[PDB]
Amino acid sequence: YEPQIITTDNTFVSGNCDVVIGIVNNTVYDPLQLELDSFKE
Amino acid sequence: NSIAIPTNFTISVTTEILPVSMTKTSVDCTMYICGDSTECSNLLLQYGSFCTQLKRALTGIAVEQDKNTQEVFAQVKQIYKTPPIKYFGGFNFSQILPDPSKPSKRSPIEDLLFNKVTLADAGFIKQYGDCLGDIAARCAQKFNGLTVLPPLLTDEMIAQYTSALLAGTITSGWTFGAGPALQIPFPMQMAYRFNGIGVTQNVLYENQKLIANQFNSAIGKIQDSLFSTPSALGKLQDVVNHNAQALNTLVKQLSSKFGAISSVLNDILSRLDPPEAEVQIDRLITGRLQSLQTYVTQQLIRAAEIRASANLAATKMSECVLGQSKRVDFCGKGYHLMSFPQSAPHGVVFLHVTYVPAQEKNFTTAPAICHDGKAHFPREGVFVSNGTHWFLTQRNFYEPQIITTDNTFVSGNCDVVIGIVNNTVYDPLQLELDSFKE
Amino acid sequence: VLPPLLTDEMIAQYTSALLAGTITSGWTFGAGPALQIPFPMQMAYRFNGIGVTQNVLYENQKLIANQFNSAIGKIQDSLFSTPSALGKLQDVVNHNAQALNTLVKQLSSKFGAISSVLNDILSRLDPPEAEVQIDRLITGRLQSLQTYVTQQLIRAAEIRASANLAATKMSECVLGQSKRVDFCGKGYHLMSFPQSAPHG
Amino acid sequence: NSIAIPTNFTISVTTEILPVSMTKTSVDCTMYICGDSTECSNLLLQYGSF
Amino acid sequence: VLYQGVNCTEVSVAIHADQLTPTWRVYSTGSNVFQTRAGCLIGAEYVNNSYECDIPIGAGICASYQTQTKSQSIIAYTMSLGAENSVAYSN
Ligand SMILES: *[C@@H]1O[C@H](CO)[C@@H](O[C@@H]2O[C@H](CO)[C@@H](O[C@@H]3O[C@H](CO)[C@@H](O)[C@H](O)[C@@H]3O)[C@H](O)[C@H]2NC(C)=O)[C@H](O)[C@H]1NC(C)=O
Ligand SMILES: *[C@@H]1O[C@H](CO)[C@@H](O[C@@H]2O[C@H](CO)[C@@H](O[C@@H]3O[C@H](CO)[C@@H](O)[C@H](O)[C@@H]3O)[C@H](O)[C@H]2NC(C)=O)[C@H](O)[C@H]1NC(C)=O
Ligand SMILES: *[C@@H]1O[C@H](CO)[C@@H](O[C@@H]2O[C@H](CO)[C@@H](O)[C@H](O)[C@H]2NC(C)=O)[C@H](O)[C@H]1NC(C)=O
Ligand SMILES: *[C@@H]1O[C@H](CO)[C@@H](O[C@@H]2O[C@H](CO)[C@@H](O)[C@H](O)[C@H]2NC(C)=O)[C@H](O)[C@H]1NC(C)=O
Ligand SMILES: *[C@@H]1O[C@H](CO)[C@@H](O[C@@H]2O[C@H](CO)[C@@H](O)[C@H](O)[C@H]2NC(C)=O)[C@H](O)[C@H]1NC(C)=O
Ligand SMILES: *[C@@H]1O[C@H](CO)[C@@H](O)[C@H](O)[C@H]1NC(C)=O
Ligand SMILES: *[C@@H]1O[C@H](CO)[C@@H](O)[C@H](O)[C@H]1NC(C)=O
Ligand SMILES: *[C@@H]1O[C@H](CO)[C@@H](O)[C@H](O)[C@H]1NC(C)=O
Ligand SMILES: *[C@@H]1O[C@H](CO)[C@@H](O)[C@H](O)[C@H]1NC(C)=O
Ligand SMILES: *[C@@H]1O[C@H](CO)[C@@H](O)[C@H](O)[C@H]1NC(C)=O
Repeated sequence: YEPQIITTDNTFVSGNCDVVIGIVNNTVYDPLQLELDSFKE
Repeated sequence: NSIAIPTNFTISVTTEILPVSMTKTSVDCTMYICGDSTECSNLLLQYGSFCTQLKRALTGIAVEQDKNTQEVFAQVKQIYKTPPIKYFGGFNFSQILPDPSKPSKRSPIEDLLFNKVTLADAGFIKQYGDCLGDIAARCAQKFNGLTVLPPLLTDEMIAQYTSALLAGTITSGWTFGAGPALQIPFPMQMAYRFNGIGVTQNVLYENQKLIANQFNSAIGKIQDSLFSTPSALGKLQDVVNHNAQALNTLVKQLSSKFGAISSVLNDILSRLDPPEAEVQIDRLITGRLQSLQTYVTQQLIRAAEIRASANLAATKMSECVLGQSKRVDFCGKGYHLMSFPQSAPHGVVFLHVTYVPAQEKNFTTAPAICHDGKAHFPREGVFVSNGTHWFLTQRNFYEPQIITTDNTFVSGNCDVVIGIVNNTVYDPLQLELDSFKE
Repeated sequence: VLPPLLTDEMIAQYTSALLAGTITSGWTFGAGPALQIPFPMQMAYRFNGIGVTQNVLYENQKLIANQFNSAIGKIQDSLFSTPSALGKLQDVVNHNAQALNTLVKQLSSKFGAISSVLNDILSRLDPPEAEVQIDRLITGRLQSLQTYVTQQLIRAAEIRASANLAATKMSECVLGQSKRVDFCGKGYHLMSFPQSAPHG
Repeated sequence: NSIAIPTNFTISVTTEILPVSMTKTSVDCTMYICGDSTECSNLLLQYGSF
Repeated sequence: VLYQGVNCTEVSVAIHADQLTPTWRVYSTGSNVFQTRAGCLIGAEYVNNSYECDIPIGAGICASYQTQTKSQSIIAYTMSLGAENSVAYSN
């Protein structure tokens, strides 16, 4: 056990959310977008 | 430049039948050679430690057969049970899990496996049969000194070990084999088993219902195949038949004369005075020792063969049931995913659950993609083309994806790779960088 | 002596099928339908499997092909040069030949009898003694057959263990890429090729 | 803090030789023991199923 | 003493008739004679409590030397296979 933040580097994307049984809603933190908003401001 | 890649898959369940134990026999040396005859026994003493050796050999065999059964089945330190809900993502295990409504708590498949195999030795308190009918011949019927010892573990205890192994595998995957059992939803156990064979977990989730239905169909097919085919349980019936044949021959040898005036020891003692009876008895003793030594030699050889089989069965249970083996064809044909044990008389049946690629299509391929003078190689999978566009796909299931910096790595100039094909490699980050300010 | 069920031509056909399958389709040959793959990409996969990045093969593809071809030539020369290279199979043949020659040789032994020939015993002696002398020859010859069969059962068990090992190695080394150290030769395993040999 | 890393490699081919089968034999006990001798065969009959 | 393959009733009859070839006799009391599938076991008290197997007898029955009540004696029991473990499986 070693919890990490769920990000777009730790996960991969395949398909929509309707087909997977038991899918849950959560935030996935993209590094690039965050840096974009820190760089901009 | 052509590669074939499966666009579909089949869930295949196969059976493997292995002997684990041999019928445990015991021979009363004095009863067989010199039954209720003091003079014959006294003559037998002149041959030394004959009986003292066969008894050890047969005891060693009997102990070895109980050791073989424990090595194959006593691989778990706790008895695991399934939850009362028994819902596992749509995977139906009712044909392999214990049926509570029947005595002995055997699964339907185990019940068929036990009903199909005919046991000639039928170890029990044989005096219960008594008489009142023609003798069964089950093969001395005890009376000639040949008896059968029961196993240490009863069929119910073996079924309980099988149930514990099944509950552990179903509810915790391989974490129970290595250490404490850790609960996991069955579909995630399947997702990790998909990863074991090089197939991304998402393949399971989009096709979870298809996979569960193919699994249930395969289990039903196994149930029907085992029921329908008479000579399905060949190896176990062959072991039973060889032991029965050995005992039938050993008992039938008592009727031989070996040069004596009569095969019946009481007739020799009745007809002749000691000095002639001793010669006729010595002839019968010599023949009886030859018969017993031959029987024991073959039983030792068969015991070694059964030991090798039991060791293979234990290895398979450890590597196929308590984990996901990567050995090709060790745990059935196809890519090994998992297995389920079932008890059978004198042996074990493994149900091996594997995938068979299906509906392959052949695409054009390339060792690498050349972009701005750099050779791009896939991190995982291979490059394919449908004739107009290049994609990166996982090797064991067709799933095209756009070729990107994150999917590939760069090593060297395009000039070194013999088969490199010119194509665009898309560059994430740069695209959005532009959009940000431009 | 009974012939094998599969003749040398059928064994050669199985070996050829195994070679064509492995060369054309790699590790898929034994799992499901054969899937063609270019051989350099099969080797690239195998290199990635041992832990060497697939770019090593492509950058050094000609060197690797030359080393492979040289190694195969060296194998043929090694088998040609060394008389003992195939000793295991010659030993199996010699042991069966020795066992059969031993059984035939035992027919000339007296085993305590006055003569090794049954017709001489019957001609020269009266029935009463002749039955004893014949019983001695029968005892000796029956012991010779029992010894032969026991030795053949032991040898058969040894051959069965060897055959099971060979089948396991073919299924794990030829139909796939094994990670078992020293199971499929010394070094990091890439692949294997079967060849038929008499009795092995 | 010292590690050795290979900078080159060799492709090696080795041979492993395994027996698979042995010569299949069959024995006629009467001819072997009793070479067409009727008296020998009749005596042999008293040894049963050997 | 285990009388392999013999019914305990036959053993008791043979003992009362002094027909058994061995001349020694095992002390017989109520609950000291237990019928197993392997045979008749005389000289061990059968208990309901299941334990790990120590001295195997057969057909699930194993004997051991254990303290009862206050007093160590030989007992016979049905083998325990192991501790139970219910896995908290859920979706
Ligand atoms: C898991 O699978 C088992 C079978 O492998 C399912 O039990 C089966 O349930 C169906 C329900 O319709 C039974 O059908 C019945 O068949 C009899 C045949 O005479 C018929 O008369 C009835 O009207 C009905 O059509 C089927 O027999 C039964 N099979 C067994 C062996 O019990 C079970 O329901 C499945 N569980 C889940 C959760 O999917
Ligand atoms: C890694 O090792 C391999 C050998 O295992 C090296 O390849 C070998 O390189 C030598 C040159 O140093 C080659 O020798 C030359 O062969 C030609 C043949 O015509 C000859 O004309 C030259 O005079 C010289 O003798 C050798 O053949 C070659 N081996 C093979 C199989 O091609 C390789 O260079 C090594 N790489 C590194 C980075 O160390
Ligand atoms: C997970 O989040 C999605 C998106 O917010 C949810 O989908 C919405 O569900 C509401 C009702 O619950 C609808 O009115 C919206 O139109 C849906 N939008 C989309 C894009 O699907 C989904 O229901 C959430 N699931 C759970 C279990 O909370
Ligand atoms: C190869 O695959 C690409 C990607 O799907 C195909 O191009 C797409 O085709 C769909 C229709 O199936 C269109 O909706 C997309 O807009 C197309 N995208 C592009 C970039 O062309 C292409 O047609 C396929 N070619 C063959 C021969 O199968
Ligand atoms: C891939 O693209 C490169 C660059 O666009 C091509 O390189 C040219 O190759 C031709 C011969 O086919 C030479 O005459 C040019 O001088 C090369 N130019 C450069 C900048 O390298 C390469 O040929 C292309 N390969 C394929 C297969 O189309
Ligand atoms: C794969 O095959 C199954 C039948 O075995 C079929 O139901 C399914 O639709 C197929 N999937 C695709 C993508 O062709
Ligand atoms: C022993 O004999 C009695 C005789 O009444 C019988 O009832 C009992 O079932 C027998 N038990 C066994 C194990 O043979
Ligand atoms: C695909 O395989 C079939 C097999 O007969 C062959 O005829 C066809 O030409 C192949 N196509 C490609 C693009 O390799
Ligand atoms: C075990 O418990 C049952 C409960 O009904 C009892 O009848 C039986 O005699 C007990 N056995 C022993 C050996 O105490
Ligand atoms: C798992 O999902 C099924 C869906 O039918 C449901 O019936 C079952 O109760 C769920 N399990 C738990 C523990 O809630």
